[PDB]
Amino acid sequence: YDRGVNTFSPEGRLFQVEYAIEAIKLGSTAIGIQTSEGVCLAVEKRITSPLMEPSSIEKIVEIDAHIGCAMSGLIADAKTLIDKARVETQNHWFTYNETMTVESVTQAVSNLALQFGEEDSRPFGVALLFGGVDEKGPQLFHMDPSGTFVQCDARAIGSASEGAQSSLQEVYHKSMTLKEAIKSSLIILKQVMEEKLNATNIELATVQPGQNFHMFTKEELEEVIKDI
Amino acid sequence: NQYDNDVTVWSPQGRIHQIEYAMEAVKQGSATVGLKSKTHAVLVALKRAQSELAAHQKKILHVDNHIGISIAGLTADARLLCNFMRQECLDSRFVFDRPLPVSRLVSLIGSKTQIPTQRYGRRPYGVGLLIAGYDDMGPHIFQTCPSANYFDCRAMSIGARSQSARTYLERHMSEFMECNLNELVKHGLRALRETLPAEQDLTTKNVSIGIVGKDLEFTIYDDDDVSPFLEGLEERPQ
Amino acid sequence: SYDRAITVFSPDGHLFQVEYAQEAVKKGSTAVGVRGRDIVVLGVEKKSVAKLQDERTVRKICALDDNVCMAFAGLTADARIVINRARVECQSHRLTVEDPVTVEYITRYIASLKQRYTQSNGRRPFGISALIVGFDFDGTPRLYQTDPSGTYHAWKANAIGRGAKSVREFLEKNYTDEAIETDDLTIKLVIKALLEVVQSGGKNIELAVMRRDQSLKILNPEEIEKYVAEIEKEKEENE
Amino acid sequence: SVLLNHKVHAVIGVLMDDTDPLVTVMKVEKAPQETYADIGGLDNQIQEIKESVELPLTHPEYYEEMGIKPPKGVILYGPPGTGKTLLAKAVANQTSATFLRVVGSELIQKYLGDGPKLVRELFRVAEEHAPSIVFIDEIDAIGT
Amino acid sequence: QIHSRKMNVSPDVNYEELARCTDDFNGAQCKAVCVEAGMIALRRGATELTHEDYMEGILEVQAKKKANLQYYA
Amino acid sequence: SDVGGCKEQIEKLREVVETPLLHPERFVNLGIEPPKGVLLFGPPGTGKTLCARAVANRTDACFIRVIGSELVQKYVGEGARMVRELFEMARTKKACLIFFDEIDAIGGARFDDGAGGDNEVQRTMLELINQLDGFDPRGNIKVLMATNRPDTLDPALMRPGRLDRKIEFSLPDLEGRTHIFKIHARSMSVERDIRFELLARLCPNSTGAEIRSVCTEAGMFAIRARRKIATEKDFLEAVNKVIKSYAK
Amino acid sequence: KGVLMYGPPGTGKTLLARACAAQTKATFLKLAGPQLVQMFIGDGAKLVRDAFALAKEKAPSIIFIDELDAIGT
Ligand SMILES: Nc1ncnc2c1ncn2[C@@H]1O[C@H](COP(=O)(O)OP(=O)(O)O)[C@@H](O)[C@H]1O
Ligand SMILES: Nc1ncnc2c1ncn2[C@@H]1O[C@H](COP(=O)(O)OP(=O)(O)O)[C@@H](O)[C@H]1O
Ligand SMILES: Nc1ncnc2c1ncn2[C@@H]1O[C@H](COP(=O)(O)OP(=O)(O)O)[C@@H](O)[C@H]1O
Repeated sequence: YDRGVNTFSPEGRLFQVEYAIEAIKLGSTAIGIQTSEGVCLAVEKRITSPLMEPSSIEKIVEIDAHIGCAMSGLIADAKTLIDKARVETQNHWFTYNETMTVESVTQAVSNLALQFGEEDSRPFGVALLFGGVDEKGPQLFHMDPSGTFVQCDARAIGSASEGAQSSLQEVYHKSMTLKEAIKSSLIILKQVMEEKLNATNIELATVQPGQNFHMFTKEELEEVIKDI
Repeated sequence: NQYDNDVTVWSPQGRIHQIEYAMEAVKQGSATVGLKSKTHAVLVALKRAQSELAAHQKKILHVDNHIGISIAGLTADARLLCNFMRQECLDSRFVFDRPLPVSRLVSLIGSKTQIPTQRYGRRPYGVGLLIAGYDDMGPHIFQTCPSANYFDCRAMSIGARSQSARTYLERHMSEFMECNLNELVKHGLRALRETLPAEQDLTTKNVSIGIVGKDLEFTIYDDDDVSPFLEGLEERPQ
Repeated sequence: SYDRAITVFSPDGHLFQVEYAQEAVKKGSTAVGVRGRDIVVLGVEKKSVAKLQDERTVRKICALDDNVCMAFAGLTADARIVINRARVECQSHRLTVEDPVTVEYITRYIASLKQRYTQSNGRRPFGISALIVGFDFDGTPRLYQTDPSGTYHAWKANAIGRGAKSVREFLEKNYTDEAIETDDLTIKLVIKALLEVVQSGGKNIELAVMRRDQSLKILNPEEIEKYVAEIEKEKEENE
Repeated sequence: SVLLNHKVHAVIGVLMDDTDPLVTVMKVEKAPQETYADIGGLDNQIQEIKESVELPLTHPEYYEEMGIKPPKGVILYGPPGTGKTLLAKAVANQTSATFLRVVGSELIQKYLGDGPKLVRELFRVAEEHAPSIVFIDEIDAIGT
Repeated sequence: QIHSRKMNVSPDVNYEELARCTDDFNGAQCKAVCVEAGMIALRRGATELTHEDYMEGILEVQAKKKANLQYYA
Repeated sequence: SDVGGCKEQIEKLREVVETPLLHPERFVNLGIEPPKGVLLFGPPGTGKTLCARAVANRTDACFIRVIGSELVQKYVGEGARMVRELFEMARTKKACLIFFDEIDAIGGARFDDGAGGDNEVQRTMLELINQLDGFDPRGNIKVLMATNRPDTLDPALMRPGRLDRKIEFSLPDLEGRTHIFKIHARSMSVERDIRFELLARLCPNSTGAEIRSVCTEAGMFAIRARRKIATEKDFLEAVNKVIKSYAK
Repeated sequence: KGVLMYGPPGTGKTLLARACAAQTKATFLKLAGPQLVQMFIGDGAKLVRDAFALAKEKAPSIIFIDELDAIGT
């Protein structure tokens, strides 16, 4: 049935891609939200042992000053795609002498993911969310391991993805301020990650057209952590 | 059953059923349409939603200023083939500065679709392609399938819920040929309206069209560009 | 799908064949590592030299560069191959490239190497986990865990091998907010963590220290009895 | 056994039972021999297994009457020869109930559901004579 | 025709257009379609099923509705 | 009301078994003889069978429930004859209601390419599927089917003469999960000031059998504390027993 | 002497056989091929022989072998 991706199901489905779809769930909860004010991302930081370096779980990361990433799945295969997203901006710097849009970074990472079925390596068990404030404004995009990509006004991946998504559909619209989007995301996060929120099990970042700078909104976001 | 493997293996019947599995993979839902006229060719692909906070996915691509395509699935092989068509058109302009005719381009795409089907180490294509174009010979609608065949058609439709669309197209092939651009796109959208689910009427948020003709490049139209084409649509009688 | 191959997901997203790396590591030797106030300190046990045998060739800890080394829990052949990769890699990179080498860089390289060997068929990913400690990362020492899966992380104090089971709780049982002061409490806490080893008396419990500026220093048998006695006296007075 | 007239076969007595098929041999009807005093020092497990499964079979009210409904099953783990079967026989000794040990891979019956039958019969004949303490040796086989 | 006459029906039925809508069926499936259309007519509150009932039946009996196209792998 | 939120599904069930025995005034006059049998499929082994029990309660019907194991013995051939015996002995009752579980293992079609193995299924299963009767050919008997896996079932079971309706279930929704705890508030003695509304939300996508297990687990919380009554904290951490440890 | 109804399922083979059993007033001997996949080494042969003997004893009788493929492999 499912020894390799060289053949499909007798239904025509691959017995591999949906496996990546549930493998999305092996990681912690993760959220991304686009507003006219920018894009924000969040991931549960739930530690294995708190005496591990607490920032070493780099599931909320900056790609560049105007672009950030969040992941769901294993950190190992996520590292390759995140590094691709980061290095393409410097490639744009050294070739076109200007900045790169998040759409084309998305396209390049998609083509890198889309290699395991048309080479001549292996599927990546990670779902990625990018948020940019790029040359086309605020722009949140989502890739599943399948190598396709879609624009999203908001999105949820990782554990408890679909419940968070369905509950967020009640409290979202395309163009609010990113701050109240953060608040509405957090009031759902508080119940999605484990039971209670702190740096050991929560993490979030954001970027705005008024801030092409310091996506790492951590430990200064503390007030809205205690706003909820 | 052992004979459900690499396209290198024939079943005892003399068939490669994995190609049929790719073909059935193509048939998995909402409708797409393609049809041409004396003046123009048109393709339509509805942008399927995901949620109230996620965007509809575009399913139409531009290849050259006389040719474009439409795509069904998760675009694993479809978009790559579209890019190869774009590079081939660029090579045609590099060699003779001409947008090469539709059929002779699609023949090479058919050959490329056949190439994996003989050898190991490469899965068959999981998408079906629709093509609308015009050239120095005329306007054409083409379509290609995982079985590596290519078809010049007056009308075509891939997916599910589209047999009603296919029957409407089979009925009004008598009109599709002589229509103008607007009449042709009206016919295509009527075929699509034949695909309406029980609880729905066509919305701008999903309908997306690509159009080409004898005096128009291949271009893409959305929402309020589709609406000037949605007018003249079939009504809802009983 | 099943655990018969690495390169395919389980029907629930699992990678059982890859996840066997935990017990692959667990059946090796036992080691512990910390970063002290400035000096990192590591220790190893489970030598059990069979009379004519020696631990000299066993080499549980090898110093790659004057500011980076690791601990090698797992199969010894793969450990030696990792020696020959990482040591030569850092040496050549520092000797030729415009930038120096850091423990973070070597951890990144090893993680990428293991992930890449996971990225193909017919290539067995290295079945060893390791504590990689470095003296220089913008001048600051630090510690990293690395796993056959290609995942890597930073730690304040960790244990690998058969000691990786208990110490995870043990450290959380007694790790003070104070990073273990100077080399006294650093080595004392190393000995406390290695007390989970067979006898904790220093008969086959060894250690080494790197002072964040100078190379790996060995707690050689002519002196390790002093640290063993320190640990024993500390455990006796607090009884 | 039933005592019958030799000529007219009329039931004219009843008598001691000394028979029944080999399932009785599979069952350990007698309360086991080892006690809590034989498990040296492994005393926290005494508390655990008392809280879990020892009390119900001589004090049902602690799991049926005290505003509550009874539990189902309790798992023990540790290296072979560390007290698993010994503690099971010790706790079953602490009551008069029958002990039913079965290893996970021994019940492989051929046709569909017959292994479920080989599990079902142990519960069926349970309250046919007094409740029981069931013990799967090496649960490993059944789920992973 | 056979099953409709057995069940009694509302006169406004296009059996020919039914057959056209029953593309690539086998007999047993349509045999089911008749009775389930009658059942939905029971749900419609009608005294006897008509063409709308067969339509609303075949609309569901045809397939298991399958997966979602624009995202199939 | 014992059904955990899926009252919608049991009601659409009753339209095809309860209604066409207790309310026959609309079936045959409108054309078709009253139906008698339906299938169910939902979440993993959760609540499915119990629906049948509620129906057989209000139907005032004798109830039989069967699994594939009870159509199987080391002695072969007789496994098919057991279904024949079952229908006959049920019709010796004053009409009876019979239910089958894991019908996938029974109503699953022929597998020729197995070339042997535990092959008794192939001898017995059609004697259910082909000797089974539907709405038309059925005597004075009511029948109900269920299984968690419908994709493998024989279309012969799917088609009429075997089935008169099909019903789908899912993991209990938020209203369903609240109602399950409402039901189980009767099943113990507790400090009945519970915020079950929040307990059902602390449960993410989850079953209702686990809800019963969690209620008995709050009982466990009382027992380990030797407390004469259960409390809301017992319910909370009993829910977390699954939610945390079964999903950490 | 022998007639094979053939075709994909849902077409009417069993129904046609039963109708012929009905209209003839003859004796109908219906069986399914899977009913003769019995486990015991020779019991299937004994069953077939006894069934044909019964058919001979019932003289104007019609044997029906549904799903011959199950045993005609
Ligand atoms: N607490 C104990 N007291 C006495 N003997 C013990 C104890 N724990 C283990 N043993 C020894 O180990 C065996 C029982 O351990 P157990 O784990 O039940 O073995 P197994 O894994 O074979 O069931 C006995 O042979 C006994 O001699
Ligand atoms: N929400 C619920 N309400 C009532 N009973 C439930 C619920 N969830 C699970 N059950 C349990 O499910 C058991 C049988 O139903 P089930 O196992 O689902 O049948 P099937 O085997 O067809 O899946 C009953 O013992 C019942 O206690
Ligand atoms: N044309 C028809 N008219 C009436 N009933 C039909 C017709 N075709 C099929 N059926 C019904 O469908 C069934 C056809 O399948 P059958 O002949 O039993 O073979 P299989 O068991 O392989 O499906 C018949 O039993 C009959 O009841």
